[PDB]
Amino acid sequence: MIVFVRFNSSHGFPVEVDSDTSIFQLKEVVAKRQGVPADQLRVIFAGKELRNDWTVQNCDLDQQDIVHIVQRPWRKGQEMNATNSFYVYCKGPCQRVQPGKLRVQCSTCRQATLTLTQGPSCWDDVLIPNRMSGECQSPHCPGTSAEFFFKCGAHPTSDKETSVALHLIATNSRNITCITCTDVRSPVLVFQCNSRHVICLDCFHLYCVTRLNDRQFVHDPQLGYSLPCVAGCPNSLIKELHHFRILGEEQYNRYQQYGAEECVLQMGGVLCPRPGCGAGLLPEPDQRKVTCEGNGFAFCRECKEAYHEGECSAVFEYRVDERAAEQARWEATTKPCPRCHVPVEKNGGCMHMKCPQPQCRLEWCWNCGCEWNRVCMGDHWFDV
Ligand SMILES: [Cl-]
Ligand SMILES: [Zn+2]
Ligand SMILES: [Zn+2]
Ligand SMILES: [Zn+2]
Ligand SMILES: [Zn+2]
Ligand SMILES: [Zn+2]
Ligand SMILES: [Zn+2]
Ligand SMILES: [Zn+2]
Ligand SMILES: [Zn+2]
Repeated sequence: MIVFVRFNSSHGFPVEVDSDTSIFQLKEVVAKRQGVPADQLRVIFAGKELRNDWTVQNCDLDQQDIVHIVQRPWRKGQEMNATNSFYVYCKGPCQRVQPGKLRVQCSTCRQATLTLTQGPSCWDDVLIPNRMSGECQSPHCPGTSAEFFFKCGAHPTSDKETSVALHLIATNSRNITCITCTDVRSPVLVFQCNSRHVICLDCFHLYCVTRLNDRQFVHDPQLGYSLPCVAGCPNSLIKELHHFRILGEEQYNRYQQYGAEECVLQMGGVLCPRPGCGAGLLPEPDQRKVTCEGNGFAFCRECKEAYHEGECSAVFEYRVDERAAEQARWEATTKPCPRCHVPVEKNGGCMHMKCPQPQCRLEWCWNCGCEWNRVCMGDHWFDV
């Protein structure tokens, strides 16, 4: 039996397997072929992950079936009861999703001198430019508008060292199960669909890589190329395209070239079948021999394998769980003063609390129950 393996390419290379061949054995074959360790590979078939112990017969794999192989090690080590509200993509030295550090400055002079009228309570307050008001303490500054910025919280960063905020990603304090794997993971990406479907960062990676290989990225004229909710929900396309950077440097570079690759195929061209190389090749209208040479292997246009003569090789070329989708819905009193002991009422999502008593007037954090500081401000200014 022969199955096609899609590993960082739109074309699936043929691999010969038996009924008793396990997924781990298939991973081992592709591991030595690509020079990547087997414990880092993941087998995806029709949007579902195939486990190491399962055989070809168990998976119900037949002739000419296409399987995806994605390089991402599964990590169990995660924090469920994390205090952080924000997540950012650190483009060095982390090169992954990390808890964010929210900071404020004057939009005019760019100094940490702007005194806010009120603390932020939602994403709109920190994302929409010139939304929040205040007054700058710097001499002769007309600044009245707040400018919020996010940094990585996993290591020290300079005042200039900013990271892009990922507003779809959230800490799973609500213990919501993932739409694809049903596992309770943290953090989770929340799609902007009516149902607000929750997906773990592992599943989201598998979803994006397989759709890059299947070339099933939805095109929007006033946005570009993006993916909707895995459930196929209407009006759920990821607007903030910086969310595709979480896939890593290699996979995000593939996503960036997607637009240029689609233009070549639209004209009548072909792409390089070799993994890693996805060059937009434009050969002659009726030419079978195609070579990757705009500034390196010869291949057949029909079977997409190494160039040969005569006939092409005889062996030549999703629905979500209803209960899992229902369970994956993200949306579907008083605390005493740590010094005064008088109960204080919470107004909005803002964690910055102040005692209403005239003698105490203590500024404290709602969650931590300690005096208000830069750590609580950066880590969890508002509840999300
Ligand atoms: Cl976030
Ligand atoms: Zn970092
Ligand atoms: Zn200013
Ligand atoms: Zn998942
Ligand atoms: Zn959805
Ligand atoms: Zn090439
Ligand atoms: Zn051929
Ligand atoms: Zn008090
Ligand atoms: Zn706190």
